[PDB]
Amino acid sequence: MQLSWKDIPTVAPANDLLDIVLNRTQRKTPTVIRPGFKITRIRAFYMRKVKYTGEGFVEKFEDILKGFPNINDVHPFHRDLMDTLYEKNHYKISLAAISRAKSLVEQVARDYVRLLKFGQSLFQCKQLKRAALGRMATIVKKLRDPLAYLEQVRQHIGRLPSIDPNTRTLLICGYPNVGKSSFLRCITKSDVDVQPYAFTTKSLYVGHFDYKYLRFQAIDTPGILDRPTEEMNNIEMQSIYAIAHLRSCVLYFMDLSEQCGFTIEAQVKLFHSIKPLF
Amino acid sequence: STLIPPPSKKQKKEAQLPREVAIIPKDLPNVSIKFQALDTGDNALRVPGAISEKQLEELLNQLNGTSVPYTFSCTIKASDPYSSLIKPQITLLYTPRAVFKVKPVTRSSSAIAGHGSTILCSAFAPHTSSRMVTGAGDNTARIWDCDTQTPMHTLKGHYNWVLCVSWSPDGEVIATGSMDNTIRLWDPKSGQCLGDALRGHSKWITSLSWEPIHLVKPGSKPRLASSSKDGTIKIWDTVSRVCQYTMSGHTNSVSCVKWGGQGLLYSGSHDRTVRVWDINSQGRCINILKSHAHWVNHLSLSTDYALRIGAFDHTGKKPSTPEEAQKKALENYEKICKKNGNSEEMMVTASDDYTMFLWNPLKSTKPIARMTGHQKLVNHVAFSPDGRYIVSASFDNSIKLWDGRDGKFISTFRGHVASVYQVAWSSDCRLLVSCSKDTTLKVWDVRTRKLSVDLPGHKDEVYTVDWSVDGKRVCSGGKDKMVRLWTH
Amino acid sequence: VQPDRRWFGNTRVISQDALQHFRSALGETQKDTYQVLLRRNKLPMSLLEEKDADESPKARILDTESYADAFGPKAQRKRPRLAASNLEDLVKATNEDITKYEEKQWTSAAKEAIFSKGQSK
Amino acid sequence: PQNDYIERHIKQHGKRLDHEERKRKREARESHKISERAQKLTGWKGKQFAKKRYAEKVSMRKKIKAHEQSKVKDALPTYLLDREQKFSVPLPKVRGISEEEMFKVIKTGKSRSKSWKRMITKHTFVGEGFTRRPVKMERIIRPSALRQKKANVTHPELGVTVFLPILAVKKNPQSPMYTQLGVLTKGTIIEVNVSELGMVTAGGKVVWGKYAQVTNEPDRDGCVNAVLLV
RNA sequence: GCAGUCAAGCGUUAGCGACAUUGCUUUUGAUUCUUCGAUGUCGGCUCUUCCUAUCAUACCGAAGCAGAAUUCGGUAAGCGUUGGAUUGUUCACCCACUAAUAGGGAGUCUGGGUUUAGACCGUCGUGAGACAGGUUAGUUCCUACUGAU
RNA sequence: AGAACUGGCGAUGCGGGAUGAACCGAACGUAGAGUUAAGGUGCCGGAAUACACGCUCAUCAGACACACAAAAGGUGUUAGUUCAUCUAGACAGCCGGACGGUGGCCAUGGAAGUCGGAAUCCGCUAAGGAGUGUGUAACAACUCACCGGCCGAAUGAACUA
Ligand SMILES: [Mg+2]
Repeated sequence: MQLSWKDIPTVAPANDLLDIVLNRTQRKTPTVIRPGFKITRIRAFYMRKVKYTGEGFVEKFEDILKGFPNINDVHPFHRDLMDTLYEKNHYKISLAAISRAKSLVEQVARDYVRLLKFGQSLFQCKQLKRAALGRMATIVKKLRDPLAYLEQVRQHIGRLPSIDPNTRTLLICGYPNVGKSSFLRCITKSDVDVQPYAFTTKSLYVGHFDYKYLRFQAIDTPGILDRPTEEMNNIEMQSIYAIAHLRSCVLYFMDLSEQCGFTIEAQVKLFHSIKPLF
Repeated sequence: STLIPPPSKKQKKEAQLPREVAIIPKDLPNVSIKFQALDTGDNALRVPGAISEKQLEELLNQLNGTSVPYTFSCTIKASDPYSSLIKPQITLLYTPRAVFKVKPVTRSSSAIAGHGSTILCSAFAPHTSSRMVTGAGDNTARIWDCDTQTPMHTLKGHYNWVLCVSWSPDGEVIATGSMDNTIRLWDPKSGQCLGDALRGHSKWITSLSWEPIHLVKPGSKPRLASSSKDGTIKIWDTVSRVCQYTMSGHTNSVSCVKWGGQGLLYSGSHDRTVRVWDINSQGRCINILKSHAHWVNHLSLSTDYALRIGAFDHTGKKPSTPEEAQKKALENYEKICKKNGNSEEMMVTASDDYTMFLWNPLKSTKPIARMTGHQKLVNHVAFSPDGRYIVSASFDNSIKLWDGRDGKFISTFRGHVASVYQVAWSSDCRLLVSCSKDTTLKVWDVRTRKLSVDLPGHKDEVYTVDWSVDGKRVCSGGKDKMVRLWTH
Repeated sequence: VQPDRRWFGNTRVISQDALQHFRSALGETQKDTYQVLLRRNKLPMSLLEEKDADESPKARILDTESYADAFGPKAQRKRPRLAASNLEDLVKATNEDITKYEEKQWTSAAKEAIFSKGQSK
Repeated sequence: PQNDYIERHIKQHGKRLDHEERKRKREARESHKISERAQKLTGWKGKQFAKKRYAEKVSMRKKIKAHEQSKVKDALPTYLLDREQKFSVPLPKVRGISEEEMFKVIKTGKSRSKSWKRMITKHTFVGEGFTRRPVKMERIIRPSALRQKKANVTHPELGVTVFLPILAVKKNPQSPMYTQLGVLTKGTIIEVNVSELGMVTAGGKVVWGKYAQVTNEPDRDGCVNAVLLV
């Protein structure tokens, strides 16, 4: 989906998730089995427990995979924003690792279920179940770092703006501390800090205002320093990507005053070099 | 011991029947042929018969008025390198043969019970292969007389592992970088540290790069460049041992550095960045390259081999005065560097991400070609002494050969069964010797990309090997704490 | 189990020369439908296999930068890597990507239970 | 939506008056609550709490030791650094698995009185040449689910485990009729394709197969472990 | 699990060993289209009774929880946990609606089947004979509770 | 699993162990007197709701074929070992110092100690970390590591039962 995927279920870390899964398996399944019980019944109980644990893990992994925004082919602007924010390659690699772990868990559960139905002694079935649980935990254990990184980016992705470039939009841009943040605050019914430093609105805040019986949205960005197109920060890269992808003209601001102590020649040269964006 | 399936009755019957003969004295076919120099020279049209290759080779001699023999090849799909003329208009090509041929190294030799530690490095002396030096875990380095296969004076003075050791191109002073913080100087006959050791380095020395003789002015000794984990390269004066300037552009460890013939020190670093530092620029970076996905693990250049010989060609004749020695170094450097008319020392950078990049530091920063055909990190990449061939060693148990200029893949060796470590190039480019994690040494025939011979004997972990300048002998060393020599 | 010069002794050593012949045979071997196999020889197919299929899969980017450094409170990615060198080519890339993206641009009764095959163990 | 502004709002309203006091009081009460819970959290919970407390104490001790040590103040090539690293068998006198239910009997026919069938409940490896005979001849049955072709192999050198195909079984003690049956029966010596390691014996004859002894019990585990006899 | 690694402690006091720790443990959300000899009678209807290792409702708690809504630790059995579907076995999966349609034991009217009925196809044998399958036919007031004199 | 060896039941009554075919005692005719083994002396249950040294708060302690879920953990209790602080003022409580080069060096829109990371210096003293935390765009703002102003007599740390 689009437009604030915050609905992701904010998965707990690997240790917490494993503990929750194990507790659920213990609680939702019978526990008191005795050697005197028939071998068939004991084997069926063990297989049911193993299958329940495997299905729970598979459902959790599938829900995690589905909840994500499906960065691939979602949108060039959104794709570039996500790449800048969370280093797209790492996010894709983490998702691939999660999928591989889910596949390995499925294979392990299937193999143990197939093998479990042949153990004769109750101790053999117990050992097979313990080995299956240990294998599942070991598979989950290595997933700690990708899971934590995905949780962090989700905590950040959920609060990201939500706008459609295809719609009618007008943006504000220019040098930092030019009063651009104040202009955004005044022009539209949006609240943004107006502190006098060159990185007031670090995030790309979205403003909305109505004119001619039509809604007109706007965005904010600190702008670009000299930035000869080789050394650019993530914040400025996001602004460059937004300017490149976004719709009709973005307003270019220039502080013709003592503040913003870059010579007006530098301001002119900035837009002259950015001309290809026009 | 597995047995190859023995030939069946059909094979025996076929073998028992005689077949064609190779006398070929009669009815030599004639077809149009053209001559064109391999590198640049396009040309001497003729329509001769299926004459002997020697006659064809001598035919071009009078054309250019050289008297020199030239290697010959044609069709450069066909890929064809009387026997060759019977396969079918064939476009023939020529290039210098470099008549000096290094005899293949096949025979082994007894081990030497020297320093009892794992070998780390080794290099042949440029003036003569009779003397060789090896580095190992022991803090002391030792020279070896290859003729008698005996140790020489012990380079006492170091208190940590000698990471790198190598003769200077002129052979006057040996450099042996120590693990802890220092590099010491040892002339071939000192037997003791020459003055105070070079100190003041925050981290261990990764590699050394001597100043080429062709750039060294008469009288002044060559400068010694060093690289370390600290991410900086210090230029040391061999005479005063003082450091003129230090560059800290690299944000991570400098994997290696090579003193190019143009005065530019091409070095790679763990920061995935290549900085072309130059002495003539008072220790300043002229350009920076950033294309590797992973960090740079090794660096090499086409003209690097010519620098290490220091005008001491395969004949081994020492020069008389510094001026004539410098002139002979410069002429050889021009010969190798000016292969394609103009002096262009091609550069190749080894990338751990199963990829290698071809670089031309003297021109635009756009990569010439992206050599990428490996499955594991390429431990070592070295240009062929001729310059037309490029080889690389990787942990994937294979050695890959690539074109020297166009980057086209050539062939891949698979004799090694374990990770392949650094390799060495023969003095005539005819044979390549490689060592791997496996306890075996192998040499590959470049003429047909086939295994020539296997040279086992090392206990295990043959870390490095080198080829003599004259090609008479090949040395080796490994974790076995025993140095072993090899000769034809 | 009794000690002896048995296991801990070499038993399966292959011949160095035979490896090249096996590789050549594997490269040249060909079969047709009218030809069938009865006994597949036991040979080190791993060494024979893995021919010159140069593809060089993608680099291990995670090794250069861990997940934690990529994003989070301990961020170490203040600047993007491999970003576009110029604005013009970046604009062109965005334009063609947008064009490609534009180019791409209660329910009926469920399945009958009769389809229990080829399920149904 | 609306990125990290919540921090902005906190800065414009500033840590609600009782928040800091309540947080401090809760932190002070944390020790008392932990002590009380040390008596609460009964069966199936107190064990986990004690294990977590022991792990935390061990971590704290190891961190304190590291700080105390810090307050006081195998050579490798230049390319391998900065990179990741009397002939008795190891396990003599293996457990004496008896001729018992392991040869599980399966009742045959509609009237279960002429079973005559024995089933092996132990892991067995056969390979390509299995070729199940007609059902009438199945005197001994090795289930497919209990068949493994790749067994884990390791040596006390670099600690590298690599799954390798099982080549054959040469000597199974305790009635080697099991050897003839190809059963694993931990304590057996089996051949493994060691081509992956590529170790080469003297003379340049690369080795690709060595005999290894099964260390773990495949009957009680879903994996097979063996140690190279090098 | 195997083989180590650090080593809180016990040590003949050279060895052990708690917790962590490395290698099995298609890096580009690709699709494995994999689901591998459970020889045993159980399976499903209704109602009651007991547990909590509790699904909803109820209780409060920790969260990038701003709301809607969502992830989870804990208290709680008071009341609820419905309806269709296969059989070319239902050792189980699908989706109507709800806030959820929680897991078990104490077996107790109905259908497979657990057994001699009689027969058949093929297996096996010189044959009686029985099966690696399988189909047809089937029959199994004594005491305690609820009302009254 | 297996051997030799000892006792009881086997073939067995009697007191106690709620009861147990293997437990503790115990030499089985019919009665009387007095002393005991095993169990106890709040009732069933015949005998002190006896003396004396301490522990035990337990949400079902404890009186349990002694067998292991049993290793630690409790800002729960009682008693002990070792090492230092000490009237050259014992621990804990209220107040100030917490410097100067310095805003270290490379990373760079910001890392002034608390987003990256190598050592962590010298000047300086009662003492100062190129920093422990709380929090800032940037210092800034507050605490201790460590010291002093008042107090005012034993205190802190690791182990054992
Ligand atoms: Mg501003």
